Amino acid sequence: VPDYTSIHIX
Amino acid sequence: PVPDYTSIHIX
Amino acid sequence: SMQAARLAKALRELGQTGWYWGSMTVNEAKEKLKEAPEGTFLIRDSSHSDYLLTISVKTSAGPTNLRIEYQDGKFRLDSIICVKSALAAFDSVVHLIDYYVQMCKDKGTVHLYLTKPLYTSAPSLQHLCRLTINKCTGAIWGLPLPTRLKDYLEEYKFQV
Amino acid sequence: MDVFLMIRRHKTTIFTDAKESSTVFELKRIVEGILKRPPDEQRLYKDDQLLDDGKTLGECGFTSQTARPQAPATVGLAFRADDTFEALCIEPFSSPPELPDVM
Amino acid sequence: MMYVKLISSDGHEFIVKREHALTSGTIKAMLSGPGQFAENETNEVNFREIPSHVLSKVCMYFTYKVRYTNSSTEIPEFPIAPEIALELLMAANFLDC
Ligand SMILES: [Co+2]
Repeated sequence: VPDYTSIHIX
Repeated sequence: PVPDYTSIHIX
Repeated sequence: SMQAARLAKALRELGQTGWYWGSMTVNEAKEKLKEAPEGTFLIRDSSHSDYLLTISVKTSAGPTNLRIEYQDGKFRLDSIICVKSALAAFDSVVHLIDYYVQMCKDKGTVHLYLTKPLYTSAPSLQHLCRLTINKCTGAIWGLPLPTRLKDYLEEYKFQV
Repeated sequence: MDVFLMIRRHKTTIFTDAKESSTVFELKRIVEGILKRPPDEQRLYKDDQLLDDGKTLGECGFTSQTARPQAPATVGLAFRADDTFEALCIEPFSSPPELPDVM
Repeated sequence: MMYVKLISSDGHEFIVKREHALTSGTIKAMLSGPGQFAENETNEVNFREIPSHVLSKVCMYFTYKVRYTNSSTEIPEFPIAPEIALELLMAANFLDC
């Protein structure tokens, strides 16, 4: 369901 | 290598 | 409901997953996730004073740890910069993980990826069946099951 | 190094495990401890292939990759009736219903 | 008694390690429960409402559960076909496993 969004992990 | 602890940043 | 009950519920859910590891150090998580596929994850206790739980996850660049904030009755991933409307937050910590696993079914600085749990123990056959059913359908109240088992399925809606 | 097996004959299924490096003959001795028939009254099969007593299970195709606890490999079993062996016969398990609509 | 026999509704006989069958709370209460000391005790459990395709999958679960309990080995998925999940849920619930 949730629209994919790129997630950086810093 | 990635740090042991990280936090997110939605880009 | 009140917050203590909603948090009790979320922690009982976490205890059903089979992938909550309790007390587990950074190095132990790293050894367990070293050779795992990218996106393999588990939840463990945080050794930090301000956090209950931490996700350990195999990334692009190796295993890492993201603490889980619990604020205003909801769990959310630790973030370095945020906009309140943009950061996913849930009553249930398993809901939070499940949300990101569903999101990540679609695919320099490392990207977060979450796919499959690393089990500390084998869940019950009942719970494994519940997972499979949840992956097959969101609508369980029409299934040919006695209502006692429809209630059982309703106690844990997630696909992980 | 362990292989996980379903040894099947007629309406009998034995769930057991053995070392990949252990032999067909030793598996017959396991069967002997359970069904009370000696190895020379037993033939073991992988699918339709008769398994020779001296081969290891891995050499028959039962490997840790192909014979897992959650998905054991099937070994067929035939007993000797008096002078001649029965034909291998394994009764199939029952069948689930058709999947419901919302499946 | 290293092995116990579990018999399905359609009469298939599954011979499985006793320790493995104790994975089922229902079977454990039946075997490691009360009784009469001087009497013969059948080493077989009949299930009138669990058919063999379900009971065989249950026995696989027993093997899986025992292998991956108190083990350092990484735990692999236990595959469950959608076509069997409803019956398997009902049997697992009846069996308390
Ligand atoms: Co990027």
